[PDB]
Amino acid sequence: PIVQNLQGQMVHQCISPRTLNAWVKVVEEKAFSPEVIPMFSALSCGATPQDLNTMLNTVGGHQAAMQMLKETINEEAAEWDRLHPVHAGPIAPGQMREPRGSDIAGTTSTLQEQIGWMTHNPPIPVGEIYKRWIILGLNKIVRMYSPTSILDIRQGPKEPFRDYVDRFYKTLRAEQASQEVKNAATETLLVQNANPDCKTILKALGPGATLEEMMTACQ
Amino acid sequence: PIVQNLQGQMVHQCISPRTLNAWVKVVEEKAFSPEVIPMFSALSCGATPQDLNTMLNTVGGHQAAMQMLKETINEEAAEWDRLHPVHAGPIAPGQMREPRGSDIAGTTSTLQEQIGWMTHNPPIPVGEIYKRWIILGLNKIVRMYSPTSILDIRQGPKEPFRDYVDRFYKTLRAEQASQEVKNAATETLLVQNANPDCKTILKALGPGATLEEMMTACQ
Amino acid sequence: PIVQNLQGQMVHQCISPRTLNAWVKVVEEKAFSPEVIPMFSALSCGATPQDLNTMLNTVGGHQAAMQMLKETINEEAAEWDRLHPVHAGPIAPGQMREPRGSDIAGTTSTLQEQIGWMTHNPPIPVGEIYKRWIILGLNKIVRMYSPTSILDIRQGPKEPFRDYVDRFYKTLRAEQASQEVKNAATETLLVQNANPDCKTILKALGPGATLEEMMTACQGVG
Amino acid sequence: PIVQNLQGQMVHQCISPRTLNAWVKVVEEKAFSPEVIPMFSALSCGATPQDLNTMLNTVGGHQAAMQMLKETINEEAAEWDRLHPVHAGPIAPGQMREPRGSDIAGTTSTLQEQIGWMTHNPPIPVGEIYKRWIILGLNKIVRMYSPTSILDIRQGPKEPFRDYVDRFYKTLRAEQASQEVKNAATETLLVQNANPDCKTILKALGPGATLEEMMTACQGVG
Amino acid sequence: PIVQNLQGQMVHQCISPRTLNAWVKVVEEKAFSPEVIPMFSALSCGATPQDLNTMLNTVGGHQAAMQMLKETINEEAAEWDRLHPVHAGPIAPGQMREPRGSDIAGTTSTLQEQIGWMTHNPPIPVGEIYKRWIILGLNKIVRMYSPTSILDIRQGPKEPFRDYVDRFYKTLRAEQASQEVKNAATETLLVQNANPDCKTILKALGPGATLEEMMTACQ
Amino acid sequence: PIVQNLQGQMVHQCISPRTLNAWVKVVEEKAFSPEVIPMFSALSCGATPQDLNTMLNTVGGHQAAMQMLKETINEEAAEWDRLHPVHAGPIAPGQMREPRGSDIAGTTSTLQEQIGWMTHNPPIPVGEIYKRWIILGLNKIVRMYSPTSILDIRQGPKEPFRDYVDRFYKTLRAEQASQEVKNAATETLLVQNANPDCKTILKALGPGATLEEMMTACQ
Amino acid sequence: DVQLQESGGGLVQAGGSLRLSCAASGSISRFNAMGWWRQAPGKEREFVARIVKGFDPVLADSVKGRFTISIDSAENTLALQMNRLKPEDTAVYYCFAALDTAYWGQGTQVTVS
Amino acid sequence: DVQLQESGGGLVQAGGSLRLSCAASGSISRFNAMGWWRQAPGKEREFVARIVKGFDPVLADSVKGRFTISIDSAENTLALQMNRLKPEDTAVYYCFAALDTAYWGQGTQVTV
Repeated sequence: PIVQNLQGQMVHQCISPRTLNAWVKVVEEKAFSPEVIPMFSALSCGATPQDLNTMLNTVGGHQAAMQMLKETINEEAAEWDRLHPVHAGPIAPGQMREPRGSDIAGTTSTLQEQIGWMTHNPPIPVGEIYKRWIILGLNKIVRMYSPTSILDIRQGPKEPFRDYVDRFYKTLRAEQASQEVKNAATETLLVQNANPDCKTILKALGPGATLEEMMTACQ
Repeated sequence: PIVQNLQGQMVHQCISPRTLNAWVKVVEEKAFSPEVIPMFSALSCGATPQDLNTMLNTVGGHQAAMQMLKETINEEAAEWDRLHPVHAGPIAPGQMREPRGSDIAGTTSTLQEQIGWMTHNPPIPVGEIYKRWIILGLNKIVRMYSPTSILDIRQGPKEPFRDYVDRFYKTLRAEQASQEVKNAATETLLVQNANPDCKTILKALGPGATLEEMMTACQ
Repeated sequence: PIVQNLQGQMVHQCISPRTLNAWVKVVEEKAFSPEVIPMFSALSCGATPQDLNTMLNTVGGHQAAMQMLKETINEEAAEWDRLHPVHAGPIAPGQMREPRGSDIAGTTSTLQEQIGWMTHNPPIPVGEIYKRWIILGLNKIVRMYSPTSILDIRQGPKEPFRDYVDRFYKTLRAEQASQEVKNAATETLLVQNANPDCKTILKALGPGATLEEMMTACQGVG
Repeated sequence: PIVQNLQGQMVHQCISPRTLNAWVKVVEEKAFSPEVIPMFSALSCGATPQDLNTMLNTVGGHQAAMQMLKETINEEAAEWDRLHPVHAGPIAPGQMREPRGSDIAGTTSTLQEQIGWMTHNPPIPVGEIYKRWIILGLNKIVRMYSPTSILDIRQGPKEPFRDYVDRFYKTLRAEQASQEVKNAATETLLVQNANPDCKTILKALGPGATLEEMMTACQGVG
Repeated sequence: PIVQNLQGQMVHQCISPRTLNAWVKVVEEKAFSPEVIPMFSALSCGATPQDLNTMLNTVGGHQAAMQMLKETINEEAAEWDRLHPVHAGPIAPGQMREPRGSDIAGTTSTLQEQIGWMTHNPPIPVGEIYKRWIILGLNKIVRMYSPTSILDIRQGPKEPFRDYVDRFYKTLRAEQASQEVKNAATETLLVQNANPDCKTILKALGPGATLEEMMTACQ
Repeated sequence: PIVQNLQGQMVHQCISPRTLNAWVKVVEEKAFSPEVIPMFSALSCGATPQDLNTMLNTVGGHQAAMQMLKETINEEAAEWDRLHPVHAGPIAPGQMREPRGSDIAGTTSTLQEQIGWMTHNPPIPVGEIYKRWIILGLNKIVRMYSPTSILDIRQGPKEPFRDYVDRFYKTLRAEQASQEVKNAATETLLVQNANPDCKTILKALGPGATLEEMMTACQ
Repeated sequence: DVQLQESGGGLVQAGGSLRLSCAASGSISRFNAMGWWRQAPGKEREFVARIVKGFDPVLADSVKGRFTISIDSAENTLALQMNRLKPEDTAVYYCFAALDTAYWGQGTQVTVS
Repeated sequence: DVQLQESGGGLVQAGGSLRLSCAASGSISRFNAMGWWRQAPGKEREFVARIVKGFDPVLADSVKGRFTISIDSAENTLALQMNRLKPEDTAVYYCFAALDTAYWGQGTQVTV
């Protein structure tokens, strides 16, 4: 990645063995549960495009998802080239070339070129752009791998309300990778899919309900 | 988080893999036991608002509590905006804008804006303010997840006094952490809920007995 | 904590994840066995009052001991205020206020104030003073939680002499007492509470036997 | 490796215990599965030729692969000498000698010479070149050790479609081939080698179905 | 401990959590096997007297040995005072006092005093002196805890010569903590305590034998 | 070991707890398999003679091998003294003395003397020289502990050729590590010790076959 | 198990519009994919429309401009609104739904001229 | 079983060309290695050419400038094209294929 050193200057640093193992392990243990998207973003702090490709390439399993991710990246690269086409011409001594979609994805760029763009003034943040594309791809995968549709999450008769609600928002989180209205379905389906004795209690609560007040009522 | 370098200058540093894993792990092992709130505060030392959101978002389970936390943060953001409204106007070259409630929570602010506020002279500590709101929210969750009311902690006939006192103060701690308020109730119910023979010993000890004196007396 | 930096200046550093986890684990594994007190002192090297409170607050169990510990701290805080009362007055621009007992314990002071006292010239070491009170409190807890009196430590019939002697001085450590007591007690109870096969050997060694000589002599009983 | 230091100067640093242990373990756990090649490249960031040889030499098993790897390196070393022959002559005081194929592979060069080439202006990156040869060699080994041909990858009757597709593209990765081959092969064998319950569903989806749509469609078969 | 920082100056550093745990664990797992003396010396690199006492005090078991160690330290302190008595007088502004036996052992000295002596020019290395005394004490303990006298190590009929020789020098190592002649007993007892079929082979080897040549012969 | 600081100056640094534990652990798990010699060399990067003795002394078992190693070191020390005898005389203020064989092995030299030689201009690398002797000694031990002669590695009738070749070169490696010498024997015995049907295939392949071609042929 | 039945089909003249509807047993949100295929007498089955859960509707190219496929979870029905009908549209139209393998309706005959 | 039979050998003048071909049953892609050896009366069996699956063809040095080896998977044949034939090249030529065990043809006589 690119970090600030003890002097003000920004220098490249080797990807650490600790970070690489952490990413490989969280995928092995948690797969594509929604919380993996945060973890990737934190583990890829300051990453060059090469580093991001390294993290993704070190994943051994889940090769269907990885192939799907490549499709999303390629889709995003084409839109980059369409909105920011490369101005062609001979390059002036000591000036950098313009990054293409494939340069941002680390396929046609060198580490030194990636460092050049990221540390320029003004900076061309090829690392941050690529990370955005990867996260868009991962969101789709998390959603595909959501095991249950929200409509099928219904409280068991012996299930504590807290455990049903935990399951409910986890499923909601997996669909559309959170980042949605999160309000229309809640005011509706959470009560309808509640258990029968609890449903009567939730119905009786009236308009306006905090999550906190309803869970206390059903304790 | 924000740390100082050898020059003393305040610079951003990526959140470490050790801290992230530690937080995810402590939540997995301890859930929302009262003791987790200390740990969060220490693990989030120097954190930017981005980092605090990262730590909370990497938690996979307990999504009901997380949704309650979002509600509490949003409530605190509105009061921040009401008590410190944003002054509108064109931004002067080299001047920074005023943070809104949503800027403190890291939802509508960039890392660079967050760093600008935290490193200003005088500093506008958006990280410390957001951490206050999160801890207020976590406190509410520990209370909700307290499994027993202190009134239901009664010393068993064969239970050693030391083991009973441990159970008593664990429950008291969950009920929105220790305070001086927890002491008026303590000098009363701990004795009333003691077993027959020990209660006689504690009553005979008289008023103002220290825990050391009472625990020694009932040994 | 407060650390040296690369230049001479004393700067604050966040408590590390390694230390916090280490402290929580030693309490889980060893509870309040006497050896935990040295570990606490080493893990809290350079700690601010805030850091010390974090370490104590992250302990989940043993809340009887923790509440008892709070009582001891408050007693020591009151004595601090009595021997070093706070001089009242308007504060001069750029001068520090005087720390009260409660400021040393980190209850009414901010991190910046704590750093200010510790980095003054001359330094007012509010962190080191608080650690003294905490260690005083932990000493009382280890003694209360010692499970056996030495009077009840007697060598088992098949117990190796080394293991009985190990148990003997471990109990003495929790009981702490003094060095005079530790040497009077050995000259007494260690021989009488020994097993009869070892007792005959120890008696035959005569007066003035070193601890070293008895343990070598008794390596045959098994 | 060669690292940036706190000042701008490039200095040598010992290979770390964390990296060495990590490399030995990935080989023990994953052998020569295709994902090991990226890990090697990341763990060997900035490596000198000496460091790369240490990493390869610490592997205890798989000595057939290691000996095969040595053969590939020697082939690449000979080609280096042919395209970049060494200019012979007396060496001028303070000038570097020219690296041969065998110097790049770390067999006949000293650490100081390796550091000299890598830190020259312009730099002669003997470390990066050698890593290229090693990765070329590892690619051949992963292909040889691929246990199953795609032609033999067929969906099991109770196998979830995701798992068959996972197996399909894992095999393609070891087989490496090309992107044209990977897209021609999918349009062919993935449907025919699917289970019959899934095959009916995939056939009913029609032409132009995305990989994403088929995996969603087939989530019912279980 | 006292270490060199990035500038030439020698500064104090907190004992690390990694070192403390390592010392506690090696004692728990290996007890007083002879190789523990090396490990202690390496883990106590640069240690102040306080740090050395910390390492010894964090040991929970083996309190018989620890009490024996205290006796040896006290014995060494008296000899220090006898050969280097303290010159008495009023202390000159900015001059250090002279260390006594008890100051070297960290019982009557402050951390600042210990640092003062160790970083003086010329340095008074109170840390190194105390470490020597501790190692003398540990050597006696290792010897006491040697489970077998060398005279009783004899090769079994089915024991590979290599395994007997491994046992032989381990026992020899425990007695007198190595650091002995290591030659008179070897030219003698190793052959006599060998197994009968091997003894004939070893006897037949003649004068002069390398350890290597004898083990090959008996392979 | 000796490392450079930010000034570039060569300074001593304590051996780390991670390296010491790693060495003890690798010996426990791998014993004296040939692959341990690489690991030792990497773990002892920059080591002083004191550090190398520390690493070897912390090994608890295998004391026969350690005693053989001491013999080999002592043999190499005598040849060092014979080829580089010490010039006798009074030492000139600010001049250092000449290292003897025993000074290189760290037995009669102090750390300060060791640092002086290693950091001189020109440097006298007592650490690298001692490491040479130790590795020479370890090489002899791996050969002694090789369990099988290469002549006894014969392909089983049902053994896959790949698994047989792995066994073949493991044995060859133990026999004083890989070399060019190990290649004259390889082109011969690997074929002669192959199973019937594969031998016919390898013979038909002709001279100069690469391992890749032979291993493919017998698959 | 799972039953599908198309309906709403028949014979209409050119330039007209028509809406076919496919009734499904159970809840339609349980299916992971549904769509419409057709076969004309003597001609091989041609693909018309597909809707996969979470994805946009996909239509065949010969119909892309003219047909629309929709799902009404309230009535548990799958609609194909055939519009701007042509003579090549004479065919039998089938709906399919896939849950643990696919299922077909009996078809509805559509004849345009 | 795997069966091979060579043909096309004979007596030719110097400088001519010839293509020996070894027909194999089944598909040649199933074999893990194939090649050509020759033995003349009184001469020891000598290695001529080898093709291993996925690898480039290797030829002996005594034939390297003049002979070429190719494989036509269409005709299921192993071809050795030999130009500039010399009298010292006179020998019987054998093909081999490696599956499970090693299989050999019966050979074809070449006389220059």
